[PDB]
Amino acid sequence: LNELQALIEAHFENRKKEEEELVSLKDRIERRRAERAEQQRIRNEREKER
Amino acid sequence: LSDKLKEAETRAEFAERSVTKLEKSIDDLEDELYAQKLKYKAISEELDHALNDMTSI
Amino acid sequence: LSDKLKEAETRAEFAERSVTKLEKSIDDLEDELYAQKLKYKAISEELDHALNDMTSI
Repeated sequence: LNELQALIEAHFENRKKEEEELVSLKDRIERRRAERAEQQRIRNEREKER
Repeated sequence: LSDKLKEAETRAEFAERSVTKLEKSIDDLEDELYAQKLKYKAISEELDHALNDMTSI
Repeated sequence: LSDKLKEAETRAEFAERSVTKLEKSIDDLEDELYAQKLKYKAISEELDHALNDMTSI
């Protein structure tokens, strides 16, 4: 059953690599969007200060 | 216009506050989406990496 | 007041766009969070399921 071996590894290797990468890639996108939220907070504070 | 201004100012302030609430909620979603990815793909992907080993033998 | 109103109204409408942009981004991040939660869930459960089925052997 070469297929069980192909599947046992394909399931794990293709997914752990692609999936964990999406977790951290998006974590950075999300952190940047969170920075945008901070920058909007900053923008709101600056408009009020002016 | 003073009232339109106070109202527009209320709207501006509303929008500044709404934006502030959403600046907070965007950052909470930016941090929650981040944290959920960071912990979810990182853990469940990891669990699939562990599958690579878990299902060995 | 006309100028202050134009600014309060412009700032309000603009800021209201920041409200809808942050809000939209929050909803999109939530759809992503959900999808992330869903994938997390699906993976942990697929593994836990398969593991329960495959605890034994």
